[PDB]
Amino acid sequence: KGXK
Amino acid sequence: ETTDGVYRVMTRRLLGSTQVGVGVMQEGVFHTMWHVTKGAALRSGEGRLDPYWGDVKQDLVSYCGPWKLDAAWDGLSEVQLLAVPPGERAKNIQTLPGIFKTKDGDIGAVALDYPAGTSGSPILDKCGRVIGLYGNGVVIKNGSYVSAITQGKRE
Amino acid sequence: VDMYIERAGDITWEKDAEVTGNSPRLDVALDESGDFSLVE
Repeated sequence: KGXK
Repeated sequence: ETTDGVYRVMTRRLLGSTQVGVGVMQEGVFHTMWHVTKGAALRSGEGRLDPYWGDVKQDLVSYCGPWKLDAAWDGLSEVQLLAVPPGERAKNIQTLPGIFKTKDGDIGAVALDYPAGTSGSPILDKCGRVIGLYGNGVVIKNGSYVSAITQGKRE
Repeated sequence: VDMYIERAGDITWEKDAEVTGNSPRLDVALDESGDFSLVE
């Protein structure tokens, strides 16, 4: 994820 | 300004731009994840797109009208993420979803990991219909990511 | 903040794509703020  | 297709969601102030997400234009309505825009208005060329519907718990928002995407994962077949990562052209990734099992039922989920600004990229069935949007998920023990296939209701 | 959209492509299924990723079976909870978490 770079949760979103 | 509302031509069908997949779009990047960008922000800029005085300097360069950042891709914060992605969304789907279909039937005159723009569909993205709530966390991408926080439900704020969007510019499209010279025009303004105003939020119409949204739901923080589902992490979804639609612009210009009600949510239009109604295709559902069949619970069986492989799907494609049409990933639109920051700074990269759209690419299709095929996968067999896993499952988020919740107290309220099962949700398809894809174990595909992309930058945060990929949020809102559409997930497709074999007919090219959008069965949900990518980017609301969980981090598992090894640090990798699993995203729900998040779909809204077409009233 | 100027938040704006730009077209990035057509929405089309790609034939002859190779399947990848696994198919995890996870127990999760979803809270009222839209956050998923693992049930452990």
